[PDB]
Amino acid sequence: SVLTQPPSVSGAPGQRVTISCTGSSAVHWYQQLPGTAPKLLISGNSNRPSGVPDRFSGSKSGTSASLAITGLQAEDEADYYCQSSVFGGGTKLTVLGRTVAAPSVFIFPPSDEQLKSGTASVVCLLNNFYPREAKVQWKVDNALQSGNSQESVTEQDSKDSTYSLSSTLTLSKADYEKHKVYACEVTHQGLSSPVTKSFNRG
Amino acid sequence: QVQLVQSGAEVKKPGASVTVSCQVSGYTLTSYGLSWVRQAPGQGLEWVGWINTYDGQTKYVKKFQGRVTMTTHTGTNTAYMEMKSLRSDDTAVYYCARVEGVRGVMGFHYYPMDVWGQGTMVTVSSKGPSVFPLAPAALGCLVKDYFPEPVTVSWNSGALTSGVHTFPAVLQSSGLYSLSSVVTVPSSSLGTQTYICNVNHKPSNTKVDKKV
Amino acid sequence: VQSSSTGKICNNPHRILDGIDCTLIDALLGDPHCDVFQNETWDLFVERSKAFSNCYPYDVPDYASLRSLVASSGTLEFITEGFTWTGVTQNGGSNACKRGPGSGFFSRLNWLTKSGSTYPVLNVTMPNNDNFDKLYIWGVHHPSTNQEQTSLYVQASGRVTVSTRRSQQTIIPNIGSRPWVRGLSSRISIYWTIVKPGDVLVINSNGNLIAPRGYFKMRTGKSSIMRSDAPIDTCISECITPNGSIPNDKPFQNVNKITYGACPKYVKQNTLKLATGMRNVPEK
Amino acid sequence: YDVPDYASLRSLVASSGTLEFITEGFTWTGVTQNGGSNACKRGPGSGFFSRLNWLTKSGSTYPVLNVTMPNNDNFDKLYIWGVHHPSTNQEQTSLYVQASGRVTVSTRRSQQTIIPNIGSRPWVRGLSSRISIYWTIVKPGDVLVINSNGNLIAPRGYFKMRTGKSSIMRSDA
Amino acid sequence: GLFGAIAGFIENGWEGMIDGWYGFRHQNSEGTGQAADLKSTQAAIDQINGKLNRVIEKTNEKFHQIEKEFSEVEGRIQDLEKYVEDTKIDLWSYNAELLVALENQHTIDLTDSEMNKLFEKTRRQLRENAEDMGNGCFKIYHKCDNACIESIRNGTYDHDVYRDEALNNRFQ
Ligand SMILES: *[C@@H]1O[C@H](CO)[C@@H](O[C@@H]2O[C@H](CO)[C@@H](O[C@@H]3O[C@H](CO[C@H]4O[C@H](CO[C@H]5O[C@H](CO)[C@@H](O)[C@H](O)[C@@H]5O[C@H]5O[C@H](CO)[C@@H](O)[C@H](O)[C@@H]5O)[C@@H](O)[C@H](O[C@H]5O[C@H](CO)[C@@H](O)[C@H](O)[C@@H]5O)[C@@H]4O)[C@@H](O)[C@H](O[C@H]4O[C@H](CO)[C@@H](O)[C@H](O)[C@@H]4O)[C@@H]3O)[C@H](O)[C@H]2NC(C)=O)[C@H](O)[C@H]1NC(C)=O
Ligand SMILES: *[C@@H]1O[C@H](CO)[C@@H](O[C@@H]2O[C@H](CO)[C@@H](O[C@@H]3O[C@H](CO[C@H]4O[C@H](CO)[C@@H](O)[C@H](O)[C@@H]4O)[C@@H](O)[C@H](O[C@H]4O[C@H](CO)[C@@H](O)[C@H](O)[C@@H]4O)[C@@H]3O)[C@H](O)[C@H]2NC(C)=O)[C@H](O)[C@H]1NC(C)=O
Ligand SMILES: *[C@@H]1O[C@H](CO)[C@@H](O[C@@H]2O[C@H](CO)[C@@H](O[C@@H]3O[C@H](CO[C@H]4O[C@H](CO)[C@@H](O)[C@H](O)[C@@H]4O)[C@@H](O)[C@H](O[C@H]4O[C@H](CO)[C@@H](O)[C@H](O)[C@@H]4O)[C@@H]3O)[C@H](O)[C@H]2NC(C)=O)[C@H](O)[C@H]1NC(C)=O
Ligand SMILES: *[C@@H]1O[C@H](CO)[C@@H](O)[C@H](O)[C@H]1NC(C)=O
Ligand SMILES: *[C@@H]1O[C@H](CO)[C@@H](O)[C@H](O)[C@H]1NC(C)=O
Ligand SMILES: *[C@@H]1O[C@H](CO)[C@@H](O)[C@H](O)[C@H]1NC(C)=O
Repeated sequence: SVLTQPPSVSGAPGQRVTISCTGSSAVHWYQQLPGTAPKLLISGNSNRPSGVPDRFSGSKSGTSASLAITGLQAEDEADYYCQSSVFGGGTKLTVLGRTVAAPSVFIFPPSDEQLKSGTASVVCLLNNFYPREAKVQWKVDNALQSGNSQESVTEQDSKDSTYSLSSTLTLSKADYEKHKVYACEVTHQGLSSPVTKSFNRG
Repeated sequence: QVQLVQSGAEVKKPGASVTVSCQVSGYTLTSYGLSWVRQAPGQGLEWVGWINTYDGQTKYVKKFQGRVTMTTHTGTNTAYMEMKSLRSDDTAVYYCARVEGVRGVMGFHYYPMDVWGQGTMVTVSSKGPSVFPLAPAALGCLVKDYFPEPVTVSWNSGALTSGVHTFPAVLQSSGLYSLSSVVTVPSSSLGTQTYICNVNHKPSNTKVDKKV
Repeated sequence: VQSSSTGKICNNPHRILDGIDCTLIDALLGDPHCDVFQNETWDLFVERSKAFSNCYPYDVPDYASLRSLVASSGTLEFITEGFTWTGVTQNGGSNACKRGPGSGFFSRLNWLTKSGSTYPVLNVTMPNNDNFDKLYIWGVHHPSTNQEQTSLYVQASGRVTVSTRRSQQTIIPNIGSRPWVRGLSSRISIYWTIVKPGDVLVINSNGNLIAPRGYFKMRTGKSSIMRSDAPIDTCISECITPNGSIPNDKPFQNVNKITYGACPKYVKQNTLKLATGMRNVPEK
Repeated sequence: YDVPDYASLRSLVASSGTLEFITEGFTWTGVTQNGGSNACKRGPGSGFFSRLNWLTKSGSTYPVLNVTMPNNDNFDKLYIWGVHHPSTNQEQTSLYVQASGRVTVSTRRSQQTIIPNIGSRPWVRGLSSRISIYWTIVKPGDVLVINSNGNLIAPRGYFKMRTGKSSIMRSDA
Repeated sequence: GLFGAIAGFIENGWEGMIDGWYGFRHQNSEGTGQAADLKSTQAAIDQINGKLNRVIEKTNEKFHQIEKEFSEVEGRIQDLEKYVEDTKIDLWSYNAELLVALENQHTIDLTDSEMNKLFEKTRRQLRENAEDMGNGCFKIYHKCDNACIESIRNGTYDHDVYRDEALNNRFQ
């Protein structure tokens, strides 16, 4: 009975949040604040437990349950799971700030010790880019790249209130020496035109 | 008040066995069933199994059949989960959670886990974090291939605090974690001097100080 | 043989009373967290394993008989009678039984203590001029220390005699230390008396009386009690087991030997095939 | 001796299927332990039941004994205790300074109090007095409190209760 | 299987028979044909449709009973309650087992009986014009077209109008 739900809902404090678990077969909703044990917040399928604010609500259609958080704030933002045994994938709740900025792209070539390991992973960095929705594509001798780029984004800065992404891809030494030039461009929401930065092993 | 106090952190070795205890307080252990739930570090909750207090019948995930045993001590209101033949991927926080049904039904089919324990970090592995320089502006350290997640990175421990971004670690096909820590530097300072990153890994007890 | 269950208890056609955190005896006595079960009626009282007591530590000699008869009656309808207790302090309370913010007690029991500096020989009577049995729940307070005994009841050793024309029942309270329960080493012993129509109840006590506040209206019918953690559901089913409601189309069942309603007979066999066709001889 | 509800004790002991006895540390302060009698001759001298402790007054006083043992094990504990009914008031006050003792044995859930009686009874092995045998089952996580001011035949420990295929049969085969 | 018809001299069930339980397959000059006998099938079905309501009319309605699960250990009364419930369970389990076995045996004998009854009825219609081949099939010793076969199945077969030809064919 695989449970699924839409991950990584990002939003500012004080508005709607909807998470959707589609049971493939009693679904309960748990909140795990960072560095804390999970807490039950939706019993039954729409019922709230003692001490959980009326802001949280649940709704069941024929086979799809949805958790709605209203007027969310710092403590309402956590990782949320549906349970039916099986848990859901987990959807992270992050705070969002209203400041827009352009990505700053940096490319760092792989280290020599990294090379002699054979896993010549190379990383592209995008600093202070906004908003969250910014896919980033690697160029392999001007060819499509997929299945090897791992992306990791830092949460909102305390004062800058922006995002920073690092995308690393690793490949075997037998084939790393065969490409020799790579790029990392952003399909930025703010910036229609991708920013290209290339580097040749020379 | 109702509380489930769990044991301390266990640091084991692959192939051994571990035992986690959950002391219940504020109610009678036999009035509720108890589910055990694993959370690998950053990999979402995973249901391990369920003990029916008051009659001792268990239910395990097929993944854990044979190598997990749940028991109870009614005298001390304690419940034990013992995992035999430990593996590296079992490194996780284990939670005991209270479920309601014990008589007539298996509770976890119909009831939630209303009360949770604080969790015990059973880490069965160790791997040192390989540090690589990052120079092209910006500069940093790439921490790679360490199994136990908690790893901190500083820059002289008091020097660089602004512009440093510690990207959350990521999984791998190997099962090891890797992150990066990069700071922006003035274009003048990059060539004049280089900064040093200190990568601290408590479970591996490894502290590597590396410049750029 | 019906060997599977839905896991839920259908709420029709029988009147199902889910007892949340309350046992039948706690709801009978008037445990504060059981106050929602006042005057309730049921065809089946479903008693949950999570049920607990949160009032004065008590004890029912012949607990099973009282539970059985209260369940069979099928109602908690309580009629307050005018009991005249002269020379004693009524509505005694305790901090082990916290009703609201302050101290309290069982809502259906009256803890009588000395008034001023004396505790007279209480001698009260209520006749049964109705055409139904009356159930009277009374108690005896066992103190932990002689100082507490004489501070609540001036007599060094009280006794409580509750009697009718046909039968009598006397209790001598004991003074002793007991396991700590919710802050107290003292106890209440719960006793009951059924007063038949045309009979009289006489309560004569010189100490340690937990008097009744009235009577429970006894009834006869199809009512019972069941221990089950199965959830209640909105559906129709005539046969209820602790495992939930089961269909009764099959003549036999293997789900549970505890049953309520029009249920199949319980058997040890998990399957019994009845031939509904001829003997099967395929080709070749 | 005499067992009120003898059949129930016999049935439950037989069903348990074991006589394994664990001695517990019971602290009886201000009383004389290991009382004996010539009706129960262990060896050449006087004796008593090996699993019971006959407590009498020490010096010239018999205090209100108040002892406790918790059950921190995961099995039921069977406690066999007794009440000594003396034949004469002189014997009562010579063994227990109180003119009328009582014995209350209780747990969190239930209690059981006995008032010893003083009376003459049929001569049996030289005695007109009796012992009444009572039992208490202490479930795991429970506590046993014994409060007595006289006429207590205290337990020396508990019998380990078990569940199984055990029974008892009357047969001369 | 008391009569030896089903799993006996018939030797085989017809998986192509879906119209009924019992029926005929005929081969003549026109060609092979098949039909089902509704009367025998209905007789067997009627004798099988109940067969359990006739012994256990309905579920008895029980509301308040003794306790059957106990937490603590009392002694005599708990032992008596357990003994009573165990005795009742054993007796009803035996009743269920014996009833199922008896009903299954009777159902098998019943269906075999209906098969044999159909066979004997068909033989009695075909007085001297047919011979039992021993495998549940009749050899009819005259021109028997589709109307003849349906008359046999119908029950209005007239053995007299074929008797001369049938005797001439059999005994030469
Ligand atoms: C409908 O609901 C009912 C009620 O929930 C279901 O009935 C239950 O069904 C399950 C599954 O079949 C049974 O579990 C199986 O148990 C066997 C062993 O059975 C024997 O022991 C049982 C437990 O005894 C403990 O608990 C009772 C009650 O508390 C107590 O009196 C005992 O003394 C004992 O107490 C000890 O343990 C407690 C808890 O740890 C401690 O607190 C205590 O201090 C003691 O240490 C007992 O119930 C059982 O059955 C008796 O009663 C039933 C009536 O239901 C009757 O039918 C029997 O004839 C007995 O009279 C036995 O005495 C166990 O071996 C099984 O384990 C299987 O699986 C594991 C792996 O998972 C394997 O390792 C095993 O080899 C085996 O394959 C299984 O756990 C359960 O016993 C049973 N009854 C109850 C009350 O739960 C019913 O199944 C439901 N039906 C449907 C269709 O939904
Ligand atoms: C006859 O003999 C019996 C048995 O020995 C005695 O009964 C004991 O009485 C004492 C009080 O005199 C009881 O002590 C109290 O126990 C309470 C329960 O504690 C249990 O549970 C807590 C968890 O909530 C555990 O931490 C604890 O270890 C126990 O397992 C305590 O809550 C009480 O604490 C309060 O009082 C103390 C006094 O200093 C304060 O310091 C505390 O902060 C708090 O306010 C208290 O400790 C004991 O539990 C009784 N035991 C039993 C088995 O009943 C009789 O007193 C004795 N009578 C005579 C006349 O001799
Ligand atoms: C209240 O009332 C009861 C009932 O009347 C009294 O109980 C009797 O008490 C006397 C003692 O005071 C008992 O007498 C003793 O009986 C013993 C048993 O004897 C029986 O068995 C022997 C066989 O072994 C037979 O020969 C005999 O006939 C009896 O059938 C005797 O063994 C005792 O003998 C010893 O003492 C005498 C005293 O002189 C010596 O001479 C002997 O050598 C020997 O040392 C003695 O005779 C009597 O048995 C009791 N009867 C019952 C029914 O119990 C209570 O005493 C009384 N109490 C009060 C306070 O009034
Ligand atoms: C219960 O019913 C009686 C009469 O049937 C009535 O006098 C009393 O007020 C009722 N109490 C509650 C709490 O409903
Ligand atoms: C009986 O067994 C207990 C422990 O099981 C032991 O302490 C004791 O000495 C034994 N006594 C005898 C007489 O075997
Ligand atoms: C069968 O017999 C009935 C009654 O004798 C007759 O009405 C019918 O025509 C016959 N033929 C059929 C049904 O083919």
